[PDB]
This record gives sequence, structure tokens and C-alpha cells, in this order.
Amino acid sequence: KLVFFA
Repeated sequence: KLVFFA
């Protein structure tokens, strides 16, 4: 899994 917030 890969989750990325900006």
C-alpha cells in the first residue's frame, strides 16, 4: 500500500 497526502 502507498498513501500520500499533501
